[PDB]
Amino acid sequence: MVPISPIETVPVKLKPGMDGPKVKQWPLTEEKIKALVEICTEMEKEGKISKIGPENPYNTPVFAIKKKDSTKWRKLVDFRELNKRTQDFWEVQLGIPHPAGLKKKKSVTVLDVGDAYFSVPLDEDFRKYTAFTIPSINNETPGIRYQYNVLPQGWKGSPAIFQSSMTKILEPFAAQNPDIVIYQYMDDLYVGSDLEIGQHRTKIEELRQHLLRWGLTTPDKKHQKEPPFLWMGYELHPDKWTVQPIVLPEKDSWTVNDIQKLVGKLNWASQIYPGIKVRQLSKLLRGTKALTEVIPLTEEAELELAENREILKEPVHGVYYDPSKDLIAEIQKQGQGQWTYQIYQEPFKNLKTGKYARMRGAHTNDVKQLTEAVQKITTESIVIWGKTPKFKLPIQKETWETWWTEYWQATWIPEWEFVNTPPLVKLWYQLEKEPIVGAETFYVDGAANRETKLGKAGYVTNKGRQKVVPLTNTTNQKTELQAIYLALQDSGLEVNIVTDSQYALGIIQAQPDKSESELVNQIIEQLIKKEKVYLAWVPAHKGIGGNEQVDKLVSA
Amino acid sequence: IETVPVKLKPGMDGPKVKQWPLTEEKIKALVEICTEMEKEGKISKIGPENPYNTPVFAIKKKDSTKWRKLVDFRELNKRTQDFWEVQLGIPHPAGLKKKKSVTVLDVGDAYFSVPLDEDFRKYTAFTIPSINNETPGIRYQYNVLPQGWKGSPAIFQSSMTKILEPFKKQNPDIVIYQYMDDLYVGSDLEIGQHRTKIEELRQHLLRWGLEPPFLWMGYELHPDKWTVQPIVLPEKDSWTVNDIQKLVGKLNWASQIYPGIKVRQLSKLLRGTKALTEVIPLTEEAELELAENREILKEPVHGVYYDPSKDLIAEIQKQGQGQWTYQIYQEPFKNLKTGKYARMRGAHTNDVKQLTEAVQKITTESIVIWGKTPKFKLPIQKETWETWWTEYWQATWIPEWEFVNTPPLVKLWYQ
Ligand SMILES: Cc1cc(/C=C/C#N)cc(C)c1Nc1ccnc(Nc2ccc(C#N)cc2)n1
Ligand SMILES: O=C(O)c1cc2cc(F)ccc2[nH]1
Ligand SMILES: O=C(O)c1cc2cc(F)ccc2[nH]1
Ligand SMILES: [Mg+2]
Repeated sequence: MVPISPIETVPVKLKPGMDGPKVKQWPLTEEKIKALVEICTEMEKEGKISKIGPENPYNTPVFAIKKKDSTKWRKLVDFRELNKRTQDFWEVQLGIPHPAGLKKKKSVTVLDVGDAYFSVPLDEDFRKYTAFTIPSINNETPGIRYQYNVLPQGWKGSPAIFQSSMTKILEPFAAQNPDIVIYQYMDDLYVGSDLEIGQHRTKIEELRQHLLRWGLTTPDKKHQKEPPFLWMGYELHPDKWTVQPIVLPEKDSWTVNDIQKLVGKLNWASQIYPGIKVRQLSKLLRGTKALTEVIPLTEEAELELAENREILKEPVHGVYYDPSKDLIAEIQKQGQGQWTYQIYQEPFKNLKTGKYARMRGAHTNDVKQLTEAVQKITTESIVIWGKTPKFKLPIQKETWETWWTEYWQATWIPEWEFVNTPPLVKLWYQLEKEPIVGAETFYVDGAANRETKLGKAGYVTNKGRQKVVPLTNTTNQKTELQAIYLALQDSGLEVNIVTDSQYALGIIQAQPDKSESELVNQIIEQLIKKEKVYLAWVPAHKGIGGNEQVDKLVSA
Repeated sequence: IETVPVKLKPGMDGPKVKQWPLTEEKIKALVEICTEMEKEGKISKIGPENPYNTPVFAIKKKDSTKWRKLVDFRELNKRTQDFWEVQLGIPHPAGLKKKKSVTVLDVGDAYFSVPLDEDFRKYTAFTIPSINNETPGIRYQYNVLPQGWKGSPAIFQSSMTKILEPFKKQNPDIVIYQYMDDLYVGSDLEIGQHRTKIEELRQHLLRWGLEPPFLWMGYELHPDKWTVQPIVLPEKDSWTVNDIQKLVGKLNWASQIYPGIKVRQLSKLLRGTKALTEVIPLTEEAELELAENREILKEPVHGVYYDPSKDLIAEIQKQGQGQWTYQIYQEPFKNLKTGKYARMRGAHTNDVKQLTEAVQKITTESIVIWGKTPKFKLPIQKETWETWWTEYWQATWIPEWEFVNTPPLVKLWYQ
């Protein structure tokens, strides 16, 4: 024989303070017991398991499942209890490769490594914890006791240890053949290259040889699976990729379940199908989670669904990454806090698409949302391609400079250029930095009774203009906002406004253009119509004239 | 040469932190560095039975073109034991902040000469990721004292003092303080003299060493010139209504910090409902009240003390035009130090690079005065900061930070 290199075992431990499993073996029919005996005898012939003496105190239940539409049974060792007691492992399958980051390949061959899996031995000191028992016929003899010598199917550490064992085997072959790509998924190895099919098939045979150094055989009758590959919900072709078919169902009535799976399909399709929107459909699941209840779909939801059906009429494909060309990312505003983007290298051939939704919060504006969408695309691009794309944004360079220089927070967008495709992101108002000469000065204030919810809001001005409005079902914070709204309502196009509300300033200094409070939205609408607005703050209850006068009027 | 026994804290598992995304240039740099470190035995490949992980990335130290590997041991450092076996601690030298030239030296590569306890090495696990996760991440662990781990200076301290024994008693005047991978040396000498005793210092570490890649560097500070911020009120000949409102607002704020601040006569000047731009003459009662407040603001704050058992907190405000203000405190309104920056380096168009450099300079100041880093309250969205701060980081340590989402009105009073 030819000597083969052994696969070094991974030392496995149980979690600290825990012991192995000691679970009862279920009673089995006489027909199931025979089937397990013949199955386990074959596994023992192949070296997968070994019979053990009675001193081993551990046990894991075994079952026999009828392979549907066949007279052949199949074994199942229920390692659920041992998995609870097995240590945590490093899981490399943490992050899938995104197809948009892959490179085009002329040839991609598949090799089966199913036999190589049980050539990976289990740590000798851990094998005792995998003990199981086949019940004897009529319970008149001791049951047959086995333990595993290889990675058992269903055990917690089997995927991680197999992947790491094969990784260590493939490392020298990949390093010394940099003109090929190798990827492992389940019991298969995928080898791609740009080599001519003669040189490519030579590399495949060289890989088969290299695998025999460890005694791992691969089937000679080459794999039936061939491009395209159905993999992780994608369709992989040699020079293109897409998602597996997205079919939106026809339904006269929709359930919470139907909408949950509908948004999931739309989210999955949004990575290559441009312009997918899910806000109005996702609004219908707000707060409630009774799986079977029916929800009437709003007219806003039927339009969004009809728009999505029109986007999904015909297939759309993405191209693969060319490292020799720049990445370009373009963003568009869709409305209602929805943003869509495309990432490409050559015009009209996207690598991938995507979308971004506004975070739920009290107040926000378009510039903040565009900034957040840029940071999400940036991070996603570092993951997939290892570099930041050049951005094409629907915001003028002058608008951005005005925003970030005056915004109270530090903010930054990477290298970008303006693209003139409406709707453009703009600033709807900008407060003055100094008081306005000639503009009327409005001293506003509001107050409310915490028990009766009754309050007043109003203002007094330097020209003698006054107003106090009685209010019901309001709070101290609402009256302070209402008072500012009244000053904006009753003033000319330039106005100075003096308030003592730290609450109202914390809102307005955040510069929102849309809010969850309609009262703030009315103030924003008033601010947009003005020419000049100066907002000044003073502390309350300090004898500040103007503020002191209106406070007595509104707190009465 | 013999490992010191090291344990975590009771009822505490190792770190399991996710490796954040890295650019192509940083991955290739880390692969080249770790390949060399593996050849020199500093690190070793690990298997899947090690579930722990600590993030890693690469930087460029100030004034150099070579990549430096930096491990973010923040989570591990929280979880390792506190070492008071030989010394309860290093009583922080209060004289370092009073020398007029302090140079920072990167001596972290000297840690690699001491092996790490075999049972603790698994907790230093880190991963070199691959682009698009196309190839399995490269998994390493440390065989020697790692840079950035709080146990490295504690374990190596026994060796460091003996290396510096010939230099320190030759130059008794000179203050030497170690924080993590950094060595701060303060002197009262002239700078031309200063840099050559800096390299005189470098003599000892390469002499024993037999090469450290970043030992030839020097970060020159001047803690004697470090400027304070006292509260100052405007001096005007004509005061508008808006001017007096802003003044009363600032004085009301200072009254939380200083007891005897009064605003009653100044507020009376606002009696009526006047235009914001109208000039108001100061009454006498108001001028005296203003002068009395000026006198109060020239004294220090009462009951201000540093407590080494409490965390230092650093707040930062963006003032515009590349200027930033900051305050270090442990209790509200009890500022231990305040300052202001404007000379922010090569980022007149990048807010985040300015803030990242402000954080590093404030942390450097905090290390010199108190010997520990503060927890920052950053005026930036979390997603914006975490995307970009690693691109402008040049220090070997990393402080803690939280994010401010509400605009502080105290910014009006620190400009
Ligand atoms: C991640 C991955 C999944 C499969 C697929 C697993 C399955 N099922 C096959 C391979 C070879 C890879 N690895 C890599 C690495 C770099 N570029 C590429 N490009 C690439 C991959 C497939 C096709 C095709 N057809 C074309 C180009 N693949
Ligand atoms: O470059 C590759 O395709 C590659 C590198 C590599 C290293 C391993 F350890 C296993 C598979 C691999 N594939
Ligand atoms: O760039 C803009 O959109 C913008 C700038 C600006 C300045 C103002 F004074 C008022 C509104 C604005 N909008
Ligand atoms: Mg009031």
